[PDB]
Amino acid sequence: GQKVHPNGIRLGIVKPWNSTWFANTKEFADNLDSDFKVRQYLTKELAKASVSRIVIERPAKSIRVTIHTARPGIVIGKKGEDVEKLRKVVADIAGVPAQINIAEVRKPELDAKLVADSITSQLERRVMFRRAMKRAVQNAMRLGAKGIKVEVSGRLGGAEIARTEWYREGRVPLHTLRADIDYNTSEAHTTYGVIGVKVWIFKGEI
Amino acid sequence: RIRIRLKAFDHRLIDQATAEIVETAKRTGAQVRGPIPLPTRKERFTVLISPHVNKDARDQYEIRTHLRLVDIVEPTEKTVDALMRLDLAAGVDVQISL
Amino acid sequence: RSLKKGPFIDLHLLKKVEKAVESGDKKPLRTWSRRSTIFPNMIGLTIAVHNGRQHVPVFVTDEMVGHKLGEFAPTRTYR
Amino acid sequence: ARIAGINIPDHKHAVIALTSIYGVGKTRSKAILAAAGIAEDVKISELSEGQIDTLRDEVAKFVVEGDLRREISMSIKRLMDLGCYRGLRHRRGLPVRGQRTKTNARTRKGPRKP
Amino acid sequence: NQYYGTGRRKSSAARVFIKPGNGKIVINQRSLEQYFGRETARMVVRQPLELVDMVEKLDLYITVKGGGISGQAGAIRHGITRALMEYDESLRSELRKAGFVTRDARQVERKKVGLRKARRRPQFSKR
Amino acid sequence: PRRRVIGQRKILPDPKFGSELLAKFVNILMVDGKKSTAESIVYSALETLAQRSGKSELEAFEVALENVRPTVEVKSRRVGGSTYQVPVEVRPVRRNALAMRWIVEAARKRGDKSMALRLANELSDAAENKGTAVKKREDVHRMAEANKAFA
Amino acid sequence: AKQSMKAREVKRVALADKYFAKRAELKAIISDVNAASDEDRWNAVLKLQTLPRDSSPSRQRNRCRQTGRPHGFLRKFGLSRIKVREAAMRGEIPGLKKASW
RNA sequence: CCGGCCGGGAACUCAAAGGAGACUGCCAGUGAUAAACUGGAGGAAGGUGGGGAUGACGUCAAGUCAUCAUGGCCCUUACGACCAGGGCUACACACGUGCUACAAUGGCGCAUACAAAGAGAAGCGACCUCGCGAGAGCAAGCGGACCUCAUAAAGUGCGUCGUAGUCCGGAUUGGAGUCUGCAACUCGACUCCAUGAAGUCGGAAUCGCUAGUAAUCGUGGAUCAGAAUGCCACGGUGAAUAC
RNA sequence: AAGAACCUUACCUGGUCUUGACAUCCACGGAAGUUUUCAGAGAUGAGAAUGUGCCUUCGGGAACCGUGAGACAGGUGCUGC
Ligand SMILES: [Mg+2]
Ligand SMILES: [Mg+2]
Ligand SMILES: [Mg+2]
Ligand SMILES: [Mg+2]
Ligand SMILES: [Mg+2]
Ligand SMILES: [Mg+2]
Ligand SMILES: [Mg+2]
Ligand SMILES: [Mg+2]
Ligand SMILES: [Mg+2]
Ligand SMILES: [Mg+2]
Ligand SMILES: [Mg+2]
Ligand SMILES: [Mg+2]
Ligand SMILES: [Mg+2]
Repeated sequence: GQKVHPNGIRLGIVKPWNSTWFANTKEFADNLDSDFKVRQYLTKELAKASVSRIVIERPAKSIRVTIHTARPGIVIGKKGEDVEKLRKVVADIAGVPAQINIAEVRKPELDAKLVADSITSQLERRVMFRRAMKRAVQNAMRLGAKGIKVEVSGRLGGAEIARTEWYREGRVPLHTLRADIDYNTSEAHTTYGVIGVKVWIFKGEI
Repeated sequence: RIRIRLKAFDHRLIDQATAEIVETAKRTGAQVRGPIPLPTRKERFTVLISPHVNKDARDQYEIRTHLRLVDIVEPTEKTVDALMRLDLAAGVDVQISL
Repeated sequence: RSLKKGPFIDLHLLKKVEKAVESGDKKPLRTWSRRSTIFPNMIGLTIAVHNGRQHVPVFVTDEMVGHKLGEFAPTRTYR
Repeated sequence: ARIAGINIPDHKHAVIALTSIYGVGKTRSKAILAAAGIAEDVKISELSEGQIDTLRDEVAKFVVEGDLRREISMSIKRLMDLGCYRGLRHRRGLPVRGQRTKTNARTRKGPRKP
Repeated sequence: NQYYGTGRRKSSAARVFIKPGNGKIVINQRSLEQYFGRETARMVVRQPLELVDMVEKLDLYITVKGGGISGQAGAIRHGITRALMEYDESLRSELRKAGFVTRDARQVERKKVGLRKARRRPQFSKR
Repeated sequence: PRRRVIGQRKILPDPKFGSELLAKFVNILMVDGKKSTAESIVYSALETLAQRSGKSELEAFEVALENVRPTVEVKSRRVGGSTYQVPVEVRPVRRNALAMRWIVEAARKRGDKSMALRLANELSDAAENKGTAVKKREDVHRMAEANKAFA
Repeated sequence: AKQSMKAREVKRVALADKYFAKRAELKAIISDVNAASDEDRWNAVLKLQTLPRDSSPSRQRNRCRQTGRPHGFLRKFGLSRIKVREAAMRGEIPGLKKASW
């Protein structure tokens, strides 16, 4: 490892922050911790609903969670009762109250987190890493993306040694700051150990 | 009389927080002293980037904090109540002063 | 050289010393409070200060009053 | 230029020439010179005898020279007698104020040779 | 009337008001003689007055804050060169072909991480 | 450098009597960056020289610098293997500066008392060229001439 | 970072909340220069040990809330340097972009 | 009551936004009439202006399984757990990295000038009082460009010191203390008094650095109850040299 | 290691605990808590008074607390080859 984190290096310019809430120098830390809490929990629960990202905004001493995901229906459920349940159990630890807003994305194959977790979910099921990785790249590029590169690393295939293999297509400039690049790493626990599946998606020139 | 002071993190988020807190006041009751810039508080952090050893390599982060004064040299009634229940603009903290 | 207002002692040792002297001379007292100063009223008792793995008895004399207990219980042995 | 136990300097300002007396440094020397009314700029050679005695009566009030010596000998020795940690260090020729012994401590431990 | 000039050599930011009149150079009430007129480079404030004579032609109401002695002085020089605009480019022909007007930034470098003071490497050791 | 054909920096002329040449001298005396003290010493040394010589300063520091100033010096320039000394004429610009450097370097020894005293004396001995710096110049000449067979 | 240690830490925190910043008066008040300089203050420096060895804030090592790492701490965030960076690069902590002056 | 202290002013500094500006663009010459180059002009800035961030494919089966996650394996009345005390601070020695030195471009005493960057509420703590001092008491203001930490230090003027291991050096130790903290013995920091070591510029050897850099001078932060000569950061003074 | 007096602490000596300091499951009893006392280095052991709330299937509740049984918990244990 020697490369800077794609998202951090652009946090000010193109990319936004996931957490959006000014805080005093005091309740800043604690609030941040409650945040980490609701994030890890919410993710650990709505994992089956294929969540891409969450935006934790905090207006007027009241917390507001946003959930960008590919399947808003599974998240809400019938009538939106799951929404309520989640407002209860999640609002509880966030300090309350918590109005949540699900956000649909009709292009799931372009979200780095989604592609990552997809390849991963394929990797747990013994499927060949090359077929999965290349499948993801293929579907991405033909779905409409200026660039994408995926990268798997670990025992992959049950080898005695670990060997990193990355497959790319299109133009993906990591140094061009004006460039909008999606990025997400996701551990893929297997029978032989963890297999990292980090993916970059150059979405646009700006 | 109305000493409003509002601070945030992202500078161009408070630009419209101030433009909007001044419009929804200056138009219904007039009077304003404008968005007084104030110094930006910049806390810096110099964390070690390596989980173990390698003291030499460090990342240095910062948190720019942009303050803004408003000032309204008259307690206009259409304005003094246009502050409460008419603030919004989350991500930006705003403390009104009497 | 520390604690400008009143000497320091641990209650179990202070009271142990009180009940000891009031009852008369006996045998060395197993105390771990090396941190505690030595009172004048402790003169006579050969209390045994803990060194870390044993207890070294010390017959408190007229001079061992200002010093604390840890002064008279060498720990790290050298050759 | 003979007050107290010794003090035999020459061509020096009164204060530094009184620092030559064991048992008294600078500050205490200024105390002396203010107690004698003598200015602290004049040299002992310029200082008249009638003043020399007034200095003597004043330096007698403070413990100096040999008396101080046997005061320190009494302290360190008493410490070595008690067998306390500080005296224990005194006997072994190692730092007392809890200095790093592993590397430095070359003043107390003595010159590096063996 | 009265002509202003800024100038700000290294950190320090001088302000040089100037008028025609007495040869006294006032600066923050302190006389130019007593502000730093006794120390070295006492005349670096009087430098932009060689090819463009002063003598008794113009009094200077100078102010300064920040920086240090010589830095302040430099800021003053620059501020005067900027203040000499009442006769415009005709003075700048010789005023520039002699330096003076150049801002001359060269601020102190930030300390680099892992180093010791921006350039000084913290002592290499082969073994 | 390997490529940089950079020019020389332009120093500020001396604040007292205008003499960039000896302001250059002051710079080669400025310990710990203290230009003040160093320049004070320079002056003090030049007043006690304007008196003991009768000369001014720009002429006193002159008829003393030329006596410690090198004409030709050595610096090895190997050709195809062997690395023997090759005497070459010193550039005039470096010339006088090198002479001032030897003067100050001598003033660092020859411990009289005050630094100003020492430096003033140094210039004094440079007057009739019998000082340590002129000896330095001599030996620098012995490096050449007697070894000027290489060309 | 050793669940035991985390427990120890939280018990220290809370138990310390129960007493001091409330019963710190035993030394902050009774230990003062006045008439209480008599046997009352002595009774104070006596009673100060009746309390459990903890309760004192000078025994809260103050670890990371996540990993519970005793070192590399930042009181501003409450997180370890490793975790504060690990989060910062994900765009977690607001207004925390890479400094470059 | 000359303190921007008060009216008042928005000029000016500074503050923070939004823009402008530098592109070999213009000019000469050179070069294959090409890229490009050397020079000049104007310009605040000259040719990637300064500095930072940003680290390609991989290399070292480099480092961390003790930050975290995790495959194996292993313990599972114990290799897990609780507590007190001890240790991590031991010292014949060896090395690395620093700080303070060896002095007169210096030490000391008095007077006086000029900073930036910060930090701050179970925090910063003026003022005033007592204490030789560290500090203690009482107690404003301030979550802050207003209040505080907070007198910047070298510098500058004047006086002394005369080249001695000295009015250099300040280690070591003794005594008396203050502060935080349940507790300062093992093993804290600081102050006062006394003490006053090696050291007179360092063998073989070796390192840093091309400018506001090296050098030297102080200040602040994080960690933190207390505990830096370390780390990170800010400003003052400010070179030498590059054939 | 952006700061080992205690803690930190992983190490040592001694005294101790065992479904255990931390998590969920079930049965069983108790509001939780708070004041204070004795033994002990303390952990812990033994008590002494008080308080006895949010819903009634009212053989139960939602927390909290103690013993019971087994799943497990726990490891800064080994391997960065
Ligand atoms: Mg664990
Ligand atoms: Mg602590
Ligand atoms: Mg290896
Ligand atoms: Mg290893
Ligand atoms: Mg322990
Ligand atoms: Mg250690
Ligand atoms: Mg001294
Ligand atoms: Mg000697
Ligand atoms: Mg270079
Ligand atoms: Mg050259
Ligand atoms: Mg310990
Ligand atoms: Mg055991
Ligand atoms: Mg490896």
